[PDB]
Amino acid sequence: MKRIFSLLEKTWLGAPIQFAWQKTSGNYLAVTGADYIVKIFDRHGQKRSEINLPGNCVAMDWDKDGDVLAVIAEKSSCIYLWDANTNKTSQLDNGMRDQMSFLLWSKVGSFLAVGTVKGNLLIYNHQTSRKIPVLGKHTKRITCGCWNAENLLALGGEDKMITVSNQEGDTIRQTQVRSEPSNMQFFLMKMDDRTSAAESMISVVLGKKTLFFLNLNEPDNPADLEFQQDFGNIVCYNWYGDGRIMIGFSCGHFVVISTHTGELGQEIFQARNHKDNLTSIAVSQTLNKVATCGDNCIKIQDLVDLKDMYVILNLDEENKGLGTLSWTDDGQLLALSTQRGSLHVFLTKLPILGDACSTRIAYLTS
Repeated sequence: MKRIFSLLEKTWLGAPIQFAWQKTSGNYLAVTGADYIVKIFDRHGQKRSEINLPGNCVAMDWDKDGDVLAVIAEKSSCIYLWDANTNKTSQLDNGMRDQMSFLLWSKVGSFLAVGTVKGNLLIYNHQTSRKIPVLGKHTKRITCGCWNAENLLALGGEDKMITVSNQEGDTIRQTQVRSEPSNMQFFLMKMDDRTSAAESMISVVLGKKTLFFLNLNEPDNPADLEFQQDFGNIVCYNWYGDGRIMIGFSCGHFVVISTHTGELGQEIFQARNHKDNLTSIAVSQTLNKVATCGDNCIKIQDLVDLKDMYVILNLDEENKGLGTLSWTDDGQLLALSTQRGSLHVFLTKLPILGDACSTRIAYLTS
């Protein structure tokens, strides 16, 4: 495994950078820093597009197609819609004019959910280009959210309350939680009956220390999980397998827990991959492997054998402080951000093209 290219901008230096790969294609990568400019690069390492912003950028995300990317900025009520097919940037006005904080896409449909600190919510239908405003979704700052296979929008406010609704904006379930929700994700439970194929129950991280499960089927029995205080604060968690959660901590310890009935929160295997700190964890189904970055080192291990050590990389001292690890939908490219504003792209997977005439051979390296 070899790194393809490193992105280092002087403006990005000294400040964290947020990056997002195009979904299902990985052709475009949008990276932002503290310069109010979001740059979209190709897989070659060269710039493809640039977006100017009037305020600090928040985050990026991509739909199933990946053609439509919304660029967002703080202290602004306009969304910069960028079309990858023509690489053209236009401005969309929501008309609600609030402290916009959160941007997300529907994981199946072309629905764009936008939320503000004031709690106002808007749903944008790209197929019909229709705007549906829903007011009073939350009474405090919205943290994050998730979408299911049936286009159900889940949201969680800093007032410690979670709203689950449909794509039409009608509130379906309202639940109270002990701490501030973070990292909401939809997923499908696998019981003995395969007739249920809809993602219904939501896993969230409260206070970066506890795990909470809210079930739409049984809202009267929420599930709570608590981890050891020695591990620290929850950085990020990923879903893989038939209901398996891999949770990373600030002390370099990862916990794998199954979600089968009667075994929720039961640890599978835990180890101290990073001696001091773990920065991020990325799980790839196509690679079927997990890459954990921390202490300026990246360890990629097979998901089948978590104890097996596949790829070890020791980063340079100039990359002190890492950000997040993100994998393209095909698992071909893995990108890592740094707290100082430097990005790295690694060729984790690549199609196997090769031939041989006599003893001479040729093979696809990058």
